[PDB]
Amino acid sequence: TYMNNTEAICDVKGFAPFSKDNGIRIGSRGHIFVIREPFVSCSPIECRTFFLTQGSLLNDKHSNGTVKDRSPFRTLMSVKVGQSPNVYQARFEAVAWSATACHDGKKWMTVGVTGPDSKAVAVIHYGGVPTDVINSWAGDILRTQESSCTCIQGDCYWVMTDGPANRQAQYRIYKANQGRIIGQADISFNGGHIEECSCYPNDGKVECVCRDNWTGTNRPVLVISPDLSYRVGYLCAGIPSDTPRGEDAQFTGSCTSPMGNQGYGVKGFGFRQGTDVWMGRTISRTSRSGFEILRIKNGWTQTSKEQVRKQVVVDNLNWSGYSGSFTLPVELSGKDCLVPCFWVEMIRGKPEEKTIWTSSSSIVMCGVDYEIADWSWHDGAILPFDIDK
Amino acid sequence: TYMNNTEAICDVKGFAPFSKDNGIRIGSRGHIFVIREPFVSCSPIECRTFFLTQGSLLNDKHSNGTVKDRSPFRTLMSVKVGQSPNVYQARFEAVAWSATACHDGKKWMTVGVTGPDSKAVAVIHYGGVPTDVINSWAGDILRTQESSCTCIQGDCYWVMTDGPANRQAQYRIYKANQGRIIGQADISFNGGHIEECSCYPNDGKVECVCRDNWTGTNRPVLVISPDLSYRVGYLCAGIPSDTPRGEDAQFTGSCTSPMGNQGYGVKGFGFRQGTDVWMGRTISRTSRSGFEILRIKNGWTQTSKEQVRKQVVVDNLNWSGYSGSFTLPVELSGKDCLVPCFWVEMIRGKPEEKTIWTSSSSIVMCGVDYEIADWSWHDGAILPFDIDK
Amino acid sequence: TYMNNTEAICDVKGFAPFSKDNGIRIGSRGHIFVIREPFVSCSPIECRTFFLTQGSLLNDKHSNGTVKDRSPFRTLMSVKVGQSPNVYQARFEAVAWSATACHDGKKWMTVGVTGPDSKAVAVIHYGGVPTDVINSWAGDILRTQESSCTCIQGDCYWVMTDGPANRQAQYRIYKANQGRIIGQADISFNGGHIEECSCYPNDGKVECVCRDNWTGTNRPVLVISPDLSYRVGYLCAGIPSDTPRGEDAQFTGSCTSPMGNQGYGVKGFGFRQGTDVWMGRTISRTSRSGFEILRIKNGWTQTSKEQVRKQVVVDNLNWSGYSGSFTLPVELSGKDCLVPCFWVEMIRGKPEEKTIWTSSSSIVMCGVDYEIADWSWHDGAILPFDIDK
Amino acid sequence: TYMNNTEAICDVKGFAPFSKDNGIRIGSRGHIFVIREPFVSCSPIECRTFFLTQGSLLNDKHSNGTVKDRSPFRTLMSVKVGQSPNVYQARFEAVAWSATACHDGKKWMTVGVTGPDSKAVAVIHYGGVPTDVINSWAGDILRTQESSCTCIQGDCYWVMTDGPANRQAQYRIYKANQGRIIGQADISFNGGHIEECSCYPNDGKVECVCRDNWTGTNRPVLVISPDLSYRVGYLCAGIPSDTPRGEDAQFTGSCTSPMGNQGYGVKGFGFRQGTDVWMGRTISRTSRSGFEILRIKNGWTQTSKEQVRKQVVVDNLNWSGYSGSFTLPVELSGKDCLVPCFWVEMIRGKPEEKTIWTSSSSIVMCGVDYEIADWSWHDGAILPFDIDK
Ligand SMILES: CCC(CC)O[C@@H]1CC(C(=O)O)=C[C@H](n2cc([C@H](O)CC)nn2)[C@H]1NC(C)=O
Ligand SMILES: CCC(CC)O[C@@H]1CC(C(=O)O)=C[C@H](n2cc([C@H](O)CC)nn2)[C@H]1NC(C)=O
Ligand SMILES: CCC(CC)O[C@@H]1CC(C(=O)O)=C[C@H](n2cc([C@H](O)CC)nn2)[C@H]1NC(C)=O
Ligand SMILES: CCC(CC)O[C@@H]1CC(C(=O)O)=C[C@H](n2cc([C@H](O)CC)nn2)[C@H]1NC(C)=O
Ligand SMILES: [Ca+2]
Ligand SMILES: [Ca+2]
Ligand SMILES: [Ca+2]
Ligand SMILES: [Ca+2]
Repeated sequence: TYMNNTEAICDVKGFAPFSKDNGIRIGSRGHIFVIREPFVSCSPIECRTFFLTQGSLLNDKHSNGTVKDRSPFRTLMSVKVGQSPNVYQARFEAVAWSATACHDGKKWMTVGVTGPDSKAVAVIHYGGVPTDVINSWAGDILRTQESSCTCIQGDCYWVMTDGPANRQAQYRIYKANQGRIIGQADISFNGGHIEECSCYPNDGKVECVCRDNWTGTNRPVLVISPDLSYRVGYLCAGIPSDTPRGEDAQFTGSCTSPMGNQGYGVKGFGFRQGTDVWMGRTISRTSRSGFEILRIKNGWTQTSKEQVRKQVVVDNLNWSGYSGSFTLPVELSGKDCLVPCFWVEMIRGKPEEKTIWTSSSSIVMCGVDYEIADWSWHDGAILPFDIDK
Repeated sequence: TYMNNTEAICDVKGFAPFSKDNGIRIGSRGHIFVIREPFVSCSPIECRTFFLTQGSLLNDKHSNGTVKDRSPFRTLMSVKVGQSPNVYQARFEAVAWSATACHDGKKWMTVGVTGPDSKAVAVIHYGGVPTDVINSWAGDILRTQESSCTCIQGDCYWVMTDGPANRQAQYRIYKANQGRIIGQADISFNGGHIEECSCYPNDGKVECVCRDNWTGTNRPVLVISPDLSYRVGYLCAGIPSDTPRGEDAQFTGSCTSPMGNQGYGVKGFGFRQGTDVWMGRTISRTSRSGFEILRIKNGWTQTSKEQVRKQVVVDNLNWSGYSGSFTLPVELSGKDCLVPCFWVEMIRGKPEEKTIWTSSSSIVMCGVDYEIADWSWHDGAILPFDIDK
Repeated sequence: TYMNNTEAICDVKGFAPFSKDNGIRIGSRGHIFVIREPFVSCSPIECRTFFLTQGSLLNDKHSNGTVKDRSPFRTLMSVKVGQSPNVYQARFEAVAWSATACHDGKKWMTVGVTGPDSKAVAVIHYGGVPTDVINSWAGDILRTQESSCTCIQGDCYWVMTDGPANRQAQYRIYKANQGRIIGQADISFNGGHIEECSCYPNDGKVECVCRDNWTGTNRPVLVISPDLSYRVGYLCAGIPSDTPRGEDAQFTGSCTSPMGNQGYGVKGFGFRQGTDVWMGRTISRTSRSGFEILRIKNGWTQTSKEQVRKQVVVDNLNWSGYSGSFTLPVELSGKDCLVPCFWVEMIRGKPEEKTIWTSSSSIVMCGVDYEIADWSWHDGAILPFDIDK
Repeated sequence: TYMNNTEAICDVKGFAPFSKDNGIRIGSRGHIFVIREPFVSCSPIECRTFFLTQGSLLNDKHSNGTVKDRSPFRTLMSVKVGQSPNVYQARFEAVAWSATACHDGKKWMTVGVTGPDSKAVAVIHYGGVPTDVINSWAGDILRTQESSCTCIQGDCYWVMTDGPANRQAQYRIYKANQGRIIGQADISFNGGHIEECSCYPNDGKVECVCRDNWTGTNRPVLVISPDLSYRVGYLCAGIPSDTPRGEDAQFTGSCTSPMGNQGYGVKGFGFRQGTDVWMGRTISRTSRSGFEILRIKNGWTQTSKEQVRKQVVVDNLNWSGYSGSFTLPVELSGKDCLVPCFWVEMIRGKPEEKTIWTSSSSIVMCGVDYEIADWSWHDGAILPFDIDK
């Protein structure tokens, strides 16, 4: 049975801890994949952490990170939410140096991108077998969300980028059913830049908060309808939620245009709350350290800088990184609405630390009806490791 | 289908060995969590050992126990009864430095407490997702049973303490259905102290035997009804079952009041037998070594010191620790009554031994209709470990 | 649904390799229990290897075999046929230094014996929980088969010995349903000795071939009916199948009496074939090395020494050990009859080899309708191991 | 329910990456079998990688490859497609130094060959138990496909060779149902040689592309009907697809006869496409390095050398090896036709590299309706390993 997922995103006053995998502490002696870009998506039965592996294990010579990013060994694999990315509980998903995955209520669909940069291929798995393919349409690093894709009433949606990472590129919305592409759309967005979207369903449409790696310190936003007609632009709020970014005082919002005039970015997320928004970000304006989440009144729809709530989850003494959005299927939460959840990736090692390797653990949070006290569920690993000698 | 659990606790003349995990012997070379406070609860299909992890493994540098107690890395996880707490068979449960868990017949409900001491949060998982929340109501280490909670006819009950650990604090009884709090109650108990309850169902009500960490060497007892009206007091028997405690000869029982005038405590348990009680305790009056279980005639209801039976399970040359209560669901035992079982935690390392680490293995016992000979199913590990060099 | 198991044992001309676990080769680097006395029994879905563990792993200091035989850490655990006895695929069964296990068609029943020698207890698990108990009735090492027990039409049978191991002792047949003892019987056998029976169903009765550790180099045999009325005696064949034993030429058979006048023994097995028998034995008359299986015409019923077939499975340059019987449930083989199978334990280390440890791997064979060539599927491990330095 | 598998093989313009196990990179620190000849076959639910183990692990002294090829320790085991051949996720299949396996829609059937070279036995497992047997009929290394066997409408087919490996031998086609041989056929092929077939269903018949290890650099081909009447010969195409082989320019095809006049070979595969063929091969004419797949128009039926497509999957700087064919069951792909897939084995170590050991990882590809860019999903392991010191 197909998951409806037409309900509205729940309105929430705070986020409770869902899980924490401690992969890297565990990785010190146990057998754990050196991973990167983990993310969470849910079936109507269990939620899973998906990730990308080098094929190498923590504390092993193959974790030498001279092994490139988009390498032929890179794969998408998965475990259950909370478990470390260990070999012995890992499920194979796809060959991928970039991925999205989501469940429609019947089976898991995953999309893994691999191949050469100039001519990459994106393979669609449905129920654990390839069912379809997308080739690079612009010849420049075909790539996708690295967070959950979105399924409504049996059709699954996601967003991909083919083009340069630091200037204008091209963007597309795909629609598959049972792992067959059944629709696509080009996205007009001259001046604007879209990378690594974080998406979720909301009122029978797909809402995304993405990454502008060209010029904007605000996050681009798009809203997709089942007919693949779309609206696109930026998160209106007069507060920047990208890294690097400038200061809140020296920032003017926009619903239409990049602002901030800064190059680089990071994957991040946001949830519509009526006309409010929960926007997450790192605490540092420049580095991937700390993580917090602000609620701005009328933020989804105006250049508001009115903060109604602020909750810290990783303190600014500790390393953060990527973060993304997903919902709890109604079939799991029991609510009549879609419970908004997010995960925060905590990167340890290169570039900031003196190890030959890089990986990340994770923490997962879900919307609750109460305020949650600030804390820091940070990574915990004690660097460097034996391998680093 | 909801588990009835309205039947009476079975009357039993002794306890048979259920399981023994040997986690720490196994941990010498294999990949085993450094754990603390394991406990057992049963679904209508299988019984599980739940525990709290540091995220670290035995014989690994991260088992350095300078890592605090209520740490952000602490999690509740679980395996099947008898299996060691190994990474590769472990199931993630919750973020927690204090936990309760129980099954209602349809799904597992778990409750994990985490956050800062002054403002802690307790997340309720149902079927593996957070479904609800309790915030600290007294701002002083919100915390709970560390043993099985109790489910009757679809609603699950448990007991939490917010307050100081060495004087008067506050105590509450919670009632959830499908992971939603649907009732709560404050517990009047001036002079009395309640920590870390061990509970089980009995005649359609919840009976607990808990820990007084303030002044009493007897165990506080409470009996909860589905309407959250309760009775509270102490185990009547004129014999003290806490550690530290005094001697049996120099002790006068009470059904209402702490006695013994000693500060510290330990988690322990007891089963009503009509008006008799099976009370467990450590063999040493002062240290967590050895473990035995006495049956006192009319002990639940009078200041009796009449010992009908005594059974040793861990000898006084070996380390014990915490212990708690659970029942076999009728659906597993086949009996028309609720078979009483308990687990005994065996702590190795700090404080009593020269290691940088602390963990525990476990042994599980269940009520039988016969007398069982005394023996010592003690831990077995040969300390210290490689890491300790 | 209960397994019928009333059909006759199949008549077979040879045995095909079922499985080989290679536990000890694997154990060299992987995480494998140091085990002893593995055996096989089948559900109507899969067959499993059960074993006894020290709780220790190969190549670990806890495999130091100064750790006694009937120790408090000893447990019965299980994996699927063919898999090594590894921690991460192991299922907990029972606390035991002696065990039997069998499946009735609905659930697994296991029986584990533990406790002190003078007053041992045997716990019956049904569907993974204790359901009943047998205490030592003669106060002298209560103990059992170490091979599959036998289930016919919903009731399961097995055989236990309480007494001395080198003279006259006592013997009993137990009958349980859904893990409740529902019948028992004492076995008159003055002069005769019964240890460690190997049993299987055959024409709606239970047939066993056991170990005489008192005086007989032939194997005692018993045949049990559902009403627990029995017949008992020895395997008639004029050929000795125990170790140590004498030579075939200097041996006179008996259907009633021990013969051979030699003390020690070993667990072994035999299958009735109409009036013929497949008897297994080690190749050496004195040591547990090599393993072969002879078919003697009219061997079950006369002092025949007529060998119709001989098949070698472990060559006499390699270590053998215990061996036992089990059948394939009709629901798995598809035959209209009960396919006879056996397993051979291959012991490595103490006493014959210079290691601080002892364990065993295994090979499993099943009756086929053809002759199978002789070969040697021996253990394979290269001794000693790192730990032995 | 039986899998139909009567549909035609899909016509495909290219192959997408299915999986990549990275076993050997992973094997550097984790617990991974030293394997050889992995292959893939699919149930109507999941696809699996089957392999042969020494019983030894990577980086362990038992991976010393002086341990012979057809050894008594050799076993067939299996994991899910994409997962490494790790101990802890491995399922036992059979005792085998040569194997085939396939699923009929109800259960897995496997065939493992073991025993002595002069008198080998092939055991048939159905649903995880032996159900039947084939003894060596020519007394010279009875052996089989090392790739998926083929099931149509409930009966499973495969091909075996008994004889010498470098001259004329004997060849047979077997037909089992539910693990019982129900038909067999001798194959007249004087002058021609058949080893290690790669097979798949196609239009309700079984098509194989095999290995001529006697004289032919082209691949022998056979087509089997459910009545075990067959046609046999060679892949017509005027292009050689074996290793070693000569050059394309100096080669004349044949539909009937070996050509190339070279001794040795390698396992490889081919798919009929109407009258076209997708033939795979190594890139080197002499060594097992690189892997590519050519589509030759009218190749199945004429001496065509017309290349319509060429796709590289392992570049000629990297080690390849064996390769074989399998299909996706309709129940998984959703197509109305049989999706052709293949796997390529990548051998590391002896003979070409300075290690004491030999194993292989793998990559899996499936027919898609598009052209896929060339890339190299090569092994990745960094040789030699710790053990090699
Ligand atoms: C290529 C466009 C950008 C996305 C804004 O590159 C990402 C920049 C980035 C970051 O830290 O912001 C990380 C992404 N990435 C992917 C990978 C490998 O595919 C898996 C570790 N490595 N780094 C990069 N993605 C890819 C497909 O290489
Ligand atoms: C805080 C009140 C008391 C309970 C009587 O503290 C326990 C005292 C205790 C004991 O040995 O009696 C142990 C409990 N504990 C929990 C923890 C961590 O949360 C998991 C290892 N460490 N110690 C302690 N509980 C918490 C929430 O820290
Ligand atoms: C006690 C009677 C005999 C059985 C003929 O002892 C067995 C003698 C024996 C042998 O090698 O023939 C082995 C059995 N055994 C059991 C055990 C432990 O319980 C598990 C390793 N060790 N050895 C022994 N059984 C027990 C309950 O200790
Ligand atoms: C015996 C006929 C040939 C097949 C063309 O031998 C294969 C030659 C070969 C190759 O590299 O082409 C490898 C096959 N093989 C099997 C094995 C062991 O059975 C498992 C590693 N080793 N090598 C060999 N097969 C067997 C049954 O030994
Ligand atoms: Ca940016
Ligand atoms: Ca106290
Ligand atoms: Ca004897
Ligand atoms: Ca050739």
